[PDB]
Amino acid sequence: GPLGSARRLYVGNIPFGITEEAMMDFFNAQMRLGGLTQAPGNPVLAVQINQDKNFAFLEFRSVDETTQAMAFDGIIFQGQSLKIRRPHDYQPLPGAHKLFIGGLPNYLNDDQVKELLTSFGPLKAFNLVKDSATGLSKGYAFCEYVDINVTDQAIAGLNGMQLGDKKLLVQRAS
Amino acid sequence: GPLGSARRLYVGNIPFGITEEAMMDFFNAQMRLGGLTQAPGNPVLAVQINQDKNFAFLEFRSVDETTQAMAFDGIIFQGQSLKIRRPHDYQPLPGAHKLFIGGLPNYLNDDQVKELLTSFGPLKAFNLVKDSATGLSKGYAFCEYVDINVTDQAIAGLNGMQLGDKKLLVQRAS
Repeated sequence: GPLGSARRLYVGNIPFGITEEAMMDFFNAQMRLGGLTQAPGNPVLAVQINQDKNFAFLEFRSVDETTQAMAFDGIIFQGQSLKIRRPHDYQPLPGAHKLFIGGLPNYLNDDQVKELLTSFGPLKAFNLVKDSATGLSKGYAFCEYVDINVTDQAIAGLNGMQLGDKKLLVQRAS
Repeated sequence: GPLGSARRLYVGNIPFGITEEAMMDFFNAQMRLGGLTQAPGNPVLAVQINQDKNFAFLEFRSVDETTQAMAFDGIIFQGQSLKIRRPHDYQPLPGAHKLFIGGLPNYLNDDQVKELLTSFGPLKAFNLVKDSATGLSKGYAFCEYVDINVTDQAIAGLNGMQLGDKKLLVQRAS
């Protein structure tokens, strides 16, 4: 989800011919050799490879273990020195591009509000706040966009928008 | 209640991804460092998290320690300011926070006097003391606020203040 990119690493300079399973076994082995796991089992859940551009992505079962694996930068695999880095969309500070949406008309439902937000692009997370004892909107919501670079384009567009009877507040929830 | 919800607090603005364990350790640690604990061992018994709406409820082992832990309202936890409140279900006992208002001009009626008090927030009780046979005010009133945290704000905003050629008195009724 949001934390998805806190559970992945980029791996460059991979050796010719190597398969996804062989990479998986190698990294699991190294994590156990160095005592870097936080529970029994295998930290790496999956591996995707681009053979043509000689790179792969690793996906881990946890955030703490993903961080630990960073210490393997420069490690040797079938003769070659691997390059380990964070994804370009890694969020050092999590939830920093989460938005608060305030001053919505109380009659508007989940999908209607979503439809206002998604004109700037797709969402990874969305919730509208309601009274559970009635089902009625309290008039605010929260969201995060798939592509965090769209965030500021959406604030510029929506903050202050006249929605019939009311004026929207749209800002980073912080 | 009247006696319900004595050992639970609402915690708003929790960081996403955080565990029930990590939140438990944090609050148990703070109670000790802050000197709020009243006995050996752990004041916090359990935590329940809604990951999607970023809030939790803590259950404490004792009534007084739940009360003490309200002083943490605003504390920073992994970059986020925590919002600590009583549950909506919690209500203090009848008249716990009754207020006396003296020095009102006696030509003023109930609604006129009530208007000054409801500027601070809504009332669950009010009575302007009147001479029964005639009907005209004695110049003092009693009231009680729905939100009991308003009580202290009313006092600070009205006590010792000028109203005509009279200075108001606003204090707890007992």
